[PDB]
Amino acid sequence: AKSYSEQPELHAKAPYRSAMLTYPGNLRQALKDAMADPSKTLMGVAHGIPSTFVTKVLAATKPDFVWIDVEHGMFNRLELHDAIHAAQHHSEGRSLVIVRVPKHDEVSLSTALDAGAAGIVIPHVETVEEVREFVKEMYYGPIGRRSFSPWTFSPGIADASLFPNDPYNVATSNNHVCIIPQIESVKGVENVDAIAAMPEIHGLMFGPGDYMIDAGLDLNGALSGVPHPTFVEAMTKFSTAAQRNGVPIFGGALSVDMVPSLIEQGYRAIAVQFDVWGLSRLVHGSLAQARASAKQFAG
Amino acid sequence: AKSYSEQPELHAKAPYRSAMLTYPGNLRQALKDAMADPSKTLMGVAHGIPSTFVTKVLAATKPDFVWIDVEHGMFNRLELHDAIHAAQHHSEGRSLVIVRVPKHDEVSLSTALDAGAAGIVIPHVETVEEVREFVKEMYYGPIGRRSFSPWTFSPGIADASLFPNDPYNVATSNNHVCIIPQIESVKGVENVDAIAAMPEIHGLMFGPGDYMIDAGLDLNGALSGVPHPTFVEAMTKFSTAAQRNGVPIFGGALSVDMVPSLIEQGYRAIAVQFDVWGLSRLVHGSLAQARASAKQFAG
Amino acid sequence: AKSYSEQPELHAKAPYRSAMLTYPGNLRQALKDAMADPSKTLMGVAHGIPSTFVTKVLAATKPDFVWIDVEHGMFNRLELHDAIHAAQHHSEGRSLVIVRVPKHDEVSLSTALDAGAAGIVIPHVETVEEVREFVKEMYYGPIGRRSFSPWTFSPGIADASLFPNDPYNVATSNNHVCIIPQIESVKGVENVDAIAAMPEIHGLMFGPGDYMIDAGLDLNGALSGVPHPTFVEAMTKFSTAAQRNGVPIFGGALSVDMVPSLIEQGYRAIAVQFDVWGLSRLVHGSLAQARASAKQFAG
Amino acid sequence: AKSYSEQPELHAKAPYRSAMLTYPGNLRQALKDAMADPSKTLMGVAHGIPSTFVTKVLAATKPDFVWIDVEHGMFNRLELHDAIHAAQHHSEGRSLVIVRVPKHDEVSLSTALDAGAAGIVIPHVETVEEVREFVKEMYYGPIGRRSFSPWTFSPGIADASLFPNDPYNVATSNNHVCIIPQIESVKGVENVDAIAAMPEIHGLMFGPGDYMIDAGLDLNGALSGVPHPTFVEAMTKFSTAAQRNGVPIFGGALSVDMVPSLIEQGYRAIAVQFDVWGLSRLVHGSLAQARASAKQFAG
Amino acid sequence: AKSYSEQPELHAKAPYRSAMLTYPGNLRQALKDAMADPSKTLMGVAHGIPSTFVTKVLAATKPDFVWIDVEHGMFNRLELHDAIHAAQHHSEGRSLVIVRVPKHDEVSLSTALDAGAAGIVIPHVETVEEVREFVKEMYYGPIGRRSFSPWTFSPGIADASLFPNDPYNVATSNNHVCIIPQIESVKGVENVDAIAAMPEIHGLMFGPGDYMIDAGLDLNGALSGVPHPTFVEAMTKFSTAAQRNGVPIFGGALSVDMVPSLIEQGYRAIAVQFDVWGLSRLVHGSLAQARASAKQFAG
Amino acid sequence: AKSYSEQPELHAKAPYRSAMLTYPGNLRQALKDAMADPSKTLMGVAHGIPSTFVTKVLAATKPDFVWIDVEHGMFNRLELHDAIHAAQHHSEGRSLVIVRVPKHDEVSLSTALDAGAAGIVIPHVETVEEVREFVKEMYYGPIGRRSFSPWTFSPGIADASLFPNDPYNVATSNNHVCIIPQIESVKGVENVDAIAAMPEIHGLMFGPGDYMIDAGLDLNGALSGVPHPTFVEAMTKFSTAAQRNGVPIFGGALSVDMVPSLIEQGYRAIAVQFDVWGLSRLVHGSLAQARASAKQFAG
Ligand SMILES: [Mg+2]
Ligand SMILES: [Mg+2]
Ligand SMILES: [Mg+2]
Ligand SMILES: [Mg+2]
Ligand SMILES: [Mg+2]
Ligand SMILES: [Mg+2]
Repeated sequence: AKSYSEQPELHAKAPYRSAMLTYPGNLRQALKDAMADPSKTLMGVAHGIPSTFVTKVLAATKPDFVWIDVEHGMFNRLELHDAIHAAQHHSEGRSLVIVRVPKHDEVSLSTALDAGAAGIVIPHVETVEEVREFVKEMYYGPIGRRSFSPWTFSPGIADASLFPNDPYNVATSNNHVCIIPQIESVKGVENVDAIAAMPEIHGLMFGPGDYMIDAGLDLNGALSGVPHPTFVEAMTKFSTAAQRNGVPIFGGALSVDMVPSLIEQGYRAIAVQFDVWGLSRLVHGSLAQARASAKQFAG
Repeated sequence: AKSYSEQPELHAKAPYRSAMLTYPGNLRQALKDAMADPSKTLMGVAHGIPSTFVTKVLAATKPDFVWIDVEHGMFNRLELHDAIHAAQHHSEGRSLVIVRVPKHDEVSLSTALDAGAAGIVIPHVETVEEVREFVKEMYYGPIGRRSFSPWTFSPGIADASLFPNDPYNVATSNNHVCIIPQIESVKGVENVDAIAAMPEIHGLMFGPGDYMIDAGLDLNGALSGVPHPTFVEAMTKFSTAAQRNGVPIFGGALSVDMVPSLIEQGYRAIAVQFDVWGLSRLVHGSLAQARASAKQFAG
Repeated sequence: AKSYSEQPELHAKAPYRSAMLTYPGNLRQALKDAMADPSKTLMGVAHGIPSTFVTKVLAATKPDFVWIDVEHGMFNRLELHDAIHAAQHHSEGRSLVIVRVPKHDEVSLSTALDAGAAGIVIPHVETVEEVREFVKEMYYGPIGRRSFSPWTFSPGIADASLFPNDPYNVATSNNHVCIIPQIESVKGVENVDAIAAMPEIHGLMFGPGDYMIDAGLDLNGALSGVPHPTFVEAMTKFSTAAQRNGVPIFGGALSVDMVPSLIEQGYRAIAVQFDVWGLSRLVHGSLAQARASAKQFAG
Repeated sequence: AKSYSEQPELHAKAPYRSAMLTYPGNLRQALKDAMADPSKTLMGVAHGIPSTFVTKVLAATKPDFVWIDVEHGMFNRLELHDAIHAAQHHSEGRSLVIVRVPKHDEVSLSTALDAGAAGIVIPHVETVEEVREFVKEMYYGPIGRRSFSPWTFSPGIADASLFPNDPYNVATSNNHVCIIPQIESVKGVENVDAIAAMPEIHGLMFGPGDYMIDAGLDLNGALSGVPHPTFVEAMTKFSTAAQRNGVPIFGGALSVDMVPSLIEQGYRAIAVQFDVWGLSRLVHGSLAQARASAKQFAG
Repeated sequence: AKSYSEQPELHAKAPYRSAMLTYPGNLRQALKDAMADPSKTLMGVAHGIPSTFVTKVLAATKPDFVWIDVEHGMFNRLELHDAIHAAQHHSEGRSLVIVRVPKHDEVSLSTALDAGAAGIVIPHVETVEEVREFVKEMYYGPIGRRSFSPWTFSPGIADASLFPNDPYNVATSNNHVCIIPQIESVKGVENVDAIAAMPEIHGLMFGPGDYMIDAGLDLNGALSGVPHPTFVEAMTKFSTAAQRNGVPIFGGALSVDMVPSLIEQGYRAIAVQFDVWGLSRLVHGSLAQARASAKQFAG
Repeated sequence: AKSYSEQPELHAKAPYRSAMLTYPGNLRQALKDAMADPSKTLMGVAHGIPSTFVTKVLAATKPDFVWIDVEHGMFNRLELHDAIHAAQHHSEGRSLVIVRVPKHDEVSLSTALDAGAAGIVIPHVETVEEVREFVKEMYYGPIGRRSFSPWTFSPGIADASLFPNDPYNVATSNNHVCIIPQIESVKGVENVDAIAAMPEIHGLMFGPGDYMIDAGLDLNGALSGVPHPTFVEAMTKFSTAAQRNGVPIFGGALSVDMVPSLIEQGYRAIAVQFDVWGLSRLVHGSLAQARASAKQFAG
């Protein structure tokens, strides 16, 4: 009368999980659902601390996704695999996993996919050809030429799929996994109309920092506020291209109160906290407040 | 004209660091200084995530101390050693290290000391004898019988000390290192007057959670607020014992605005943030706010 | 019409899982249910390979339990914690975790419990006092004095329990966790009547190997088969003591066809495969058969 | 009269080991010997579990080779190095090491070679040019341009070689190491005659799974058994090409009783067990049998 | 009167350290200073043992630089990051870090730079184009297109720089970091005049071993001493090219007494000890001497 | 005509290795042989760097033993196990392993033994009772009550022994393993006659550093050389006790030229190099010499 199965209120709500949590959840559908109803915009967390223990703490807060950065995050291969597994298992399927991979590292990519990542963000995209190279490695034939791993499952033992006669989860992979090009250079912005129009993509992300450096704009240099006009134009071209092609934007929110504006701009997947900067600011701020409040005891 | 040495404003302020950051900073003096001037109460951070990368992020915020929990933190031996080194090196000596060790684990204790911990918190202390067993293992003769490690330094190469003719840093260790008993049981509270009076101790900490469980008090059970009277009496006996013997209290601040009251109560070392709970609450709260702000787009 | 939630046949059957998989499943009830209906005798796997990847492979086969050996298994602290989490999460709660700990290692014990182990096997038990020392460390007051860890959960975020007003999962821990003394010495057998009668225990295990060595019996020395009479008497005294006190026996099955006999003897938790020996024999046997079948091509 | 040296029956039979076990054994000769006498066909084990402890267990069963999969196995760099060392040292040279590397990862390749791998399997080979890129990186001049590592040996201390005046083991490497292209795509099969004819190769392997996906064939879709004709033709073209050029085939045996047929088909290196699937099936099968045998106790 | 700050003699002399030790020290200036005054030639140590503990021991000896070999050293990604941090922090900024990376591995390169490496050595350089590919990845725009990592610092908390209005340390990176092509092939030597003349480079290194193999010269084959004339000519062409273009040479000293000659030849960064070979020879030599001295006790 | 088996000069000389290198070599006999012929005094290396890669480098120099310090060396459990395996396997049985364990850590002890350590050094021994507690845990019945591990071998597959009908290697363990008390306190010296007379011990070691601290003697305080008389007396009492009871002394040689004198004093196992201090001094010395030789180029 009190077992877990008899207490529905305790059950996990994981609308997009696969039959097995070692496989990617359906980010493809999650994005389509957020486009249809923006109140369902995915709210997630950026994960750059190379610690599966941290992934577990993040997963327990039940974010819509955990965005793991392998381009700049110091994750070893096995640890990346374990972090992806931990995100999906410790959130019991509620947290989809998106991984930003190094632009030319095939091993990081296959590791992320084999472990269950539902989305791949490609940095520094400037051509449609660069994106198609990822399509080839990310999807099984007939879509691409992704290599099938034998170690991810066990025939007749651990091979469940949401799809019919899909013992190898090829359908799961080709139907759930998403590709998200990241535009973060002058050349990328100049060719964004073509990239945004690719039938193969499921999202678009901008890299303000790298863009500003490449554009020769003083990053964090708004004298009297107001971003540089060149940046404004770049973001306008980028966002309009995504919107016209029905592509949701992926991005981060410097402050959570920016969310409504981002949604109005077309963002449907927003990282609302970043583990490294978030923890740093939380601790630094608490220390500052504490010391300040102790000054009254001087003398 | 612009090297680091020529830019004093960039130099680290590490009032208590030892000659080498592989050795403990002077927590003994830091505590005495905070007692003399409570505006100098040490503000630190509790560290339970077993990741040296996290220690580095915490150390960069320059807390007065990093409190590493080995009683319940999943740190392996080498990783504990590396975390202690990282706390002191990445804060360039500004962050002293305090380690709460498992009550009967000699290896955790020697590892913490050999790596440079300046303070040891002993859990579940109930007798003066239990504390004296730690004195024996924590200090070199004539104070105790701590074993001298040969691998922590290199004779004539890396053996600097703040003390005269102290090539083995025996003086550094015996003069800088502190012992902090933690009172967290009914029997501990009943014998706190004796424990607080020990000439060997340098601080006292209370464990509210374990105490409440041991006392049969409903942890987190304040119907209309107001803590249980049995707990109030326990804290009064504990704090009065510490105060009368000139022993500073070590503790945590549930909310940073509690700091002034804690200082008034005799706390001179306060953990103002906890990595696990802090990160969890930060992310969970941001997610909640984000989703709430997206509801306006429903339909 | 095809999401996971809409495909009940794919849902995990985890009769004893807790509200959160970071907490122990109800082994206490599982054992009582197996005693009531022996067809429900728990069939599990012994895990001595210190690799969480292996734990994941074992968990995917959905054993009733994964028995992790820390007395002789080379698991580091963090890796033990991760293996316990992996067993429960990758089996989605179907696999309870039992850990045999080193007889005097408090850190191994607290690590196993804090990570979610539902059963603790104590090696070389010879006195009721030795068992009561484990009761003190394994259960929270009023039963024992186990220390409460703050890092295992997150207040108001990740603290679900199957029990009412149990935000700290103290009820979960004290109601789900089991103690299993292991009898494996001459003195242990001589005092088994007293050990078996302890109200605090939930199972009993025998250690044939250590017993035989201690008894001076030629381990693996059955000339014409037929175990030594001294061993037979020892097992009879052991099994009769367990049976008369209503204590289920925990043990291993050298060959799976021994299961019926073991159940008839009172075993209600049986390890039917061992990862190290199982993998070794599987590979060695396949190699032998392969080479033998190739001999026909000689010349 | 009883030391190891005085007990020849206990000595290791390692026909192809190098002077030092940190260097590759002579797989080149082992393959030639198996071609001359098929009863000597190499029987090995596939290793996909990223654990050196597992490598040690596998090595102790004395397989003719351990096939480590780095294309899909989650081995970190140092762990790959350690696994290769463990395979050769724990089998005392009896187990040669073959590594399937990611197709474009130079670091995985140099790590595998520097650690002592005697064979490299190249996945998804479709052109002779792709194979020649591996020849360049796998062999020292004059054969290729492989970079010489200084850290693998110690001049005048640990630099033994089976070859004369070969202090750097350049001869060992160029004479012992083998290249094995893996054909697993429609284009690969279409160009197999050319690949099989390369004077540089020492073996050929087929990838049925990837081939079937690429060919649009229902993997595991034999309605009434009988593989797809397109697959049969592909295997016939592949095997005939290998046979006509005197190239031994490398492959796996779904069941050990397939060995004779595989040898008749030209296989001279067969993986007769796979650690991940083998352990999974062993445990799952034992659990099933155990539970089934317990049903008689229901009620 | 005796704190660290009051004991200047104990302070670290780190002429080239950055504002934060997580950022590269100024190797660019160190090299220019050594060119101006060769008595300041950088004396460092080569590090091939994949252990951060070893890095710490090496850093404590205060070398002018620690040269980490990732081309052939078995460093995992996170461990490489930690070794670079340890070299700079445990030497308190006195030891600059130079990393030789695999020629085509972008992740090794970004990891080395993000962790604080001040110099990158590129192996097997044969064309100016190969070097310019590294310039693109090593420096931020306008010099290159290096991607900016968000996880290396914390805005407003840990972002100090020696340069004005340089919150992102872009100036630090572009002004401190050096590129050192390594010439170690016949084609490399044939094109050394062009490589040496590149305005983008800051040093040149020769690879005698790889060169000799590529040139078909008997490495370690000086019958009556005297290196092969082809090698002499190669080194002459190499050194003259470096000297005429004002490029300092980077190299190793087989024996420390070679230093004066190397400086006369234009070397300004010399690795005077190698951890693997150094430790090996030290131990092997001590063992030999010890056993030899014990022979007098025979009988 | 050139295989390894056909080149006896390349074969390993391992007089004391067991049938399997996962088991302890015969240190018991090695010590007896050194006592009979002191020219055979064991020359080994002390290993305090927690890196199995380092163990491999040390093992390749073929020391008579590798002395691993777990009392003060930061070895994790699995890493200790791997280091012990590496020492014996990479020296192909020539290097026996001695481990100094923490005085009260049962897990360190069982790990060291289960991995193959042939000798255990017990620190801070002061009573015969302390030594007998180790005898109980180190040897199987009838000698002690050491627990038998099932994971160290594989029945019928990997269970070879030098002894007859010893499938569990109980004879190997009880006949090869040695106990070495370490005397390093005033009380230890005062009771050395009794400790030295124990029939159970196989060696004796002194701890000069800890002794001097405990005795209140200025460690490294020989004004005009000449050790303190109290120390001289202590060493005389210690050495005479060992000699009269036929117990060989275990110790270290500050400089290799001390070996003859140590042998004359009764030492039969001498650590002639220490990895941490050895590497530190080698590098520091090379740096000093290099910089000194560069001074001539100043100006
Ligand atoms: Mg970017
Ligand atoms: Mg507590
Ligand atoms: Mg036992
Ligand atoms: Mg394939
Ligand atoms: Mg080279
Ligand atoms: Mg000592």
